[PDB]
Amino acid sequence: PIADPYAYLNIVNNPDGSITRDLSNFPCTAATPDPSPLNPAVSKDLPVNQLKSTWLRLYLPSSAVQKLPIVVYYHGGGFILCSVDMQLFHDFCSEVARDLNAIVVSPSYRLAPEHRLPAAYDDGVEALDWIKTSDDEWIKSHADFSNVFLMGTSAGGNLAYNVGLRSVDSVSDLSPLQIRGLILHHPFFGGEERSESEIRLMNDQVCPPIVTDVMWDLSLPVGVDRDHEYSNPTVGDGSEKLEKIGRLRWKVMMIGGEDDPMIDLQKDVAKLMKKKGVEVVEHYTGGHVHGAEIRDPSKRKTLFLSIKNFIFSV
Repeated sequence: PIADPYAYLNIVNNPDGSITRDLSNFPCTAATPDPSPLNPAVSKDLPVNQLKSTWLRLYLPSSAVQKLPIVVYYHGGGFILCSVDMQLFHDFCSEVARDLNAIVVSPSYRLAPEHRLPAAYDDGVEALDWIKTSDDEWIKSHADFSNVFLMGTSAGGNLAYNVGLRSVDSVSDLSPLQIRGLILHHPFFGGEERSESEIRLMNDQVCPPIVTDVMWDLSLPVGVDRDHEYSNPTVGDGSEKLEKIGRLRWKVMMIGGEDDPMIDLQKDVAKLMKKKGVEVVEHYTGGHVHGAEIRDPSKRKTLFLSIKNFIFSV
């Protein structure tokens, strides 16, 4: 059982409210714009916001270099760790582009505690503003603006959900982008009281509650606890934006693993969405730990096939 969450996360507390991250465990890799048989996608980097130092990586199936659906992908890491150019996420997004036959837009976002929530959400929203006005040749030649999906893994799935909530009152300004769906891949949600699955899976070795407590403590706004809507979408009666999501027919795909301590809350978020009139496609798998398909590439294909079916289903 994980005894020390900070050592598990490879972080140290710093006397100004920051943390020191040991990056050596997660190597980064560069974009590769020229097609290569070793690379499932071509990729390139573009800046978004100079003040925030935010940017994004574009991915295109090697074959593309007949417009493709736009999958905006937000990476995971508890809102406190990890980057777009981490090999782990770069390889995943490249295979997403190839196997969905999609253009994948993977935006960076600022990390907590240096930039607590809702900073990441603001950055996730700004990435859509960027797509809408981009003159980039890959966007202009290959991106189907009518078929936008907001995707994310773990914290990125929480991020994608909250970008969806923030876009619902903004749909006029999103044009010529049209959002069709949200794809929530093991989204990072937690509450104050332990859920049934957090108790049952208390000794998880991937993302146990002792570790997520730390991540929420570092990323939530100063002064709030885990029953805030940022971490727990079910508090009260959920957002008053879910019914609108349902009326606009944005579909939501909720992907969860049954050995993830987060699973009870993830399933209850899907229930709430359905009660609010959202069309929810649920994809739950026994024996899968948090981030299963990130850590095990041999699980990716059937996930990608289900996502492709979801995308075609709109």
